[PDB]
Amino acid sequence: KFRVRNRIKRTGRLRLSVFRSLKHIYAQIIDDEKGVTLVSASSLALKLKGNKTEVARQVGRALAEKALALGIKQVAFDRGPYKYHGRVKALAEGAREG
Amino acid sequence: PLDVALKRKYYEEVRPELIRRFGYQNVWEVPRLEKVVINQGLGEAKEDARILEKAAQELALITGQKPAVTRAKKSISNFKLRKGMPIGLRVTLRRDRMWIFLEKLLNVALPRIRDFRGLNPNSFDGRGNYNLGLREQLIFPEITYDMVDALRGMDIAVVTTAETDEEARALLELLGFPFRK
Amino acid sequence: LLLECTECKRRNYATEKNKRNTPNKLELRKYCPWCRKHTVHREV
Amino acid sequence: MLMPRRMKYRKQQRGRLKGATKGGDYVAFGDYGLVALEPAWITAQQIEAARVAMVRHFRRGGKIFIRIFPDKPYTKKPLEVRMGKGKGNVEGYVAVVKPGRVMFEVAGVTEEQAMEALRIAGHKLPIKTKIVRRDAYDEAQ
Amino acid sequence: VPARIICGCGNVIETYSTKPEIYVEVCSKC
RNA sequence: UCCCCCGUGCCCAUAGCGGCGUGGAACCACCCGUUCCCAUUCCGAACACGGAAGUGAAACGCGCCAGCGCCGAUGGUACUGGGCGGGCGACCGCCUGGGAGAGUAGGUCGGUGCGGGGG
RNA sequence: GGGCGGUCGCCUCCUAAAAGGUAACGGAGGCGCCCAAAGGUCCCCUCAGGCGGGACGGAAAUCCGCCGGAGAGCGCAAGGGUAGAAGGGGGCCUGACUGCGAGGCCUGCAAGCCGAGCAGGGGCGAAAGCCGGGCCUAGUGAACCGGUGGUCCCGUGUGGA
RNA sequence: UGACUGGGGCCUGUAGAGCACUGAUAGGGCUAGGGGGCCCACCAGCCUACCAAACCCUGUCAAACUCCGAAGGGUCCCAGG
RNA sequence: GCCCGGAUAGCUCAGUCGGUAGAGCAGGGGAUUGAAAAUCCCCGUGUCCUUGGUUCGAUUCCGAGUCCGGGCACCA
Repeated sequence: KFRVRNRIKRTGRLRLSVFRSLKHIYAQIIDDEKGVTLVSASSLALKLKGNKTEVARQVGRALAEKALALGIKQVAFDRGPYKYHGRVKALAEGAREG
Repeated sequence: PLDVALKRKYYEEVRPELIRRFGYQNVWEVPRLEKVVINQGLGEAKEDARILEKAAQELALITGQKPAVTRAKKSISNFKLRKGMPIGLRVTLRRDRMWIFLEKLLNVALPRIRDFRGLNPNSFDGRGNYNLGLREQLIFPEITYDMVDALRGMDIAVVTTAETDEEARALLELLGFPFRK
Repeated sequence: LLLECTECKRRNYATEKNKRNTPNKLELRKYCPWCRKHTVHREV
Repeated sequence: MLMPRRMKYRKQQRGRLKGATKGGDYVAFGDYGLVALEPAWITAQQIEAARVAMVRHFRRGGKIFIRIFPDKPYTKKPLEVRMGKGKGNVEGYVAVVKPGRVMFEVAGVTEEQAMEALRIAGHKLPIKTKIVRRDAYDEAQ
Repeated sequence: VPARIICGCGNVIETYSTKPEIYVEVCSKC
């Protein structure tokens, strides 16, 4: 298996989860303990382009505008099998830094 | 180098003959080749200063791909070496490179095998996929007669998507695998 | 083996342990001093 | 004699004898059995004298089942020594037997000879015995 | 690179390897 | 409100192994490539990137099944806080509050939050 | 009884009667080291066994395919713990920091242990963050008297010695 | 605020029991090796109320074994006292 | 801890008061005799520990590192 679950290395609140599918890319801001999503956005499942990495940034900036609107400032970055590369949401706005 | 005889003359001959011979439902339900992996092994990390990636590049000629060194785990104090630091020598061939090797192997190698009569029939003996080994390195075409310090052998293993060793026994004899049934 | 570590070009010590045969000779390693903040330190 | 061929440790503690048997209390192997009334440690040389007697009596006979094992070691200090200086040497092996344990069994012999051979055994044993048949010993479901 | 094998039994097989000039005494034709 | 699929938590096997049916419009995966970012002790196998000719074969989702696995009473005992006996002693019995483990009847191929896409 | 013999500090398990503690010249083992990578961090990877199948090849040299939640591994004793890593592989490193330390475990004394957090100046990471040696529990010795290297201190009328 | 007692919440591995782990175990089944008869040394072949692994069935044992496990005991809160 | 000597052929050791690398023994080929020895001819063999430097170059001469060998003290 890809056990992975570095996501287990989350202490000090507010998780920005990312999902990379062969066609698409999705993301939801989660408050655990409660067990509840607060904010979201997706790839063409949000109605959008047919590219890849360009599309990523777009969904990113999307998530940003919506979150700050609710009063949410800072978080922590995910993707389980990340390998932080390519399809990155290197977006302004959200205060999770980097 | 993008399409060879075994490549072509698999899709345009051997492919359909098996959907007939066995009646499949899917292009994926038919047997394919996955992979061919050769291993030398030897055991010559001894005295007299032992180089022998010297003999890992002469293996890289015949195959075209450069091999990785494989190391040791236990310790045969009975017949020398231990720990790690050793000799075993290996390479994994997938597609194109795969057929190119098999190509010359079937056309030129097994023919060159001093006596020969055909490969052994049941080195599948059940578990799908097949295995054979060799004594000589010079039954190969691209390797010369005057560049040998010392002849040596290898263990060729050929993998398949097919479950039973019927489905496989077919697929290989059809691409030209000479059998001493 | 017992060992002491000097702030190249002044005072200071830190003090550790080398293994002579096993990786040793000319031990050098980067460290902080109260004297002039970091600083590269050698054996003695 | 009749001892274990391997043990984690060579000597062990003494321990008390609570009532009951916990298990071993229904016949389950042969036709006639021998059950215990008093608690005791039963030595190997007793079990043997009991075994050989059984067979002795009905020569060329049935089958005997020795449903107990001398798994426990016996310590004893050399003669005329004082106390302390650590535990004794191991001088033999015994089996813990409490009220209700079925110790022995025979099968495939005349009720006549069973009754008899079992009675002789009790004369080899340091406790009170009783003989038994094949009644409601049916722990099936 | 692409290559030609030249048998002592006349025949010419056309595959690839490295070094294209190959004298072989006998392929799968005897 | 009612279905289906994709993410993500709580329950901690009554969710598990193995069998047998299904599902591709949409999701998802496999698939097409290796120029490009990025990869291999050798391998685009894996990570990774650009694609959409094909397939639900593999993987995954959804059912149905009790062979193995898992859960499991009710009764009745074992043992026992406290009180009191019998015996000369290994040990055995009463009274009052507590009460197993094995084994039996039986139960199980899950339940349940938050958010997305589709009718 | 005393001698002859054995022992004298420290760690692990049992004796120990389901908190802690608990004796005997009661049963059974280990320590008086090691690591310049066996340490920090970031990114990867998963065992032992078993049955197939393969030139030299044993009964596991290395190769391939199924099955196998841990029985392998973690420098060395045993115990606890551990693959949702503490285990195996690489890249950059030196936090095997300085100045402190709220609050507790343990306890006759004196010792032994765990430690969040602030300041300084750093390492690895995109970030979240993690780092004040080592999966953990043995590898140890009060004061006294001296040795070496430094520094605000004292310096027998004053300066220095 | 005490001893002691009532009502709650944690913590625990004994008595008892059990065989999943470590070891021990009697009998039968199934079945590697080895002994030995049939027999040929060109190496095979068949049998054996022999000794016998691993595995399964029945039956059990253990301070330094535990899938399980009481009564009680420890502690904290609220009361009586 | 402090003060002296030393490393060169397989072994054990002699050297220019800077320009040469040499002995004995062992090992090896032959002469030899009743056997075993003792005679007698004949050859093999080097990073002079060691890195630096003086110097026209250095085995030697000097800084330094390393290990083997002596000598004399201290121990709370």
